[PDB]
Amino acid sequence: GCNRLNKKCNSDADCCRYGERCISTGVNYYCRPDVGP
Repeated sequence: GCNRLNKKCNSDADCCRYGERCISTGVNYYCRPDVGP
């Protein structure tokens, strides 16, 4: 239950750490989906 995906994050802490995580989309870090469970 997390949906801050495709938003820019300063860190993992800006979004969920499970299901979401900050990956680099090139220039900036966005919260990208992780499979989670």
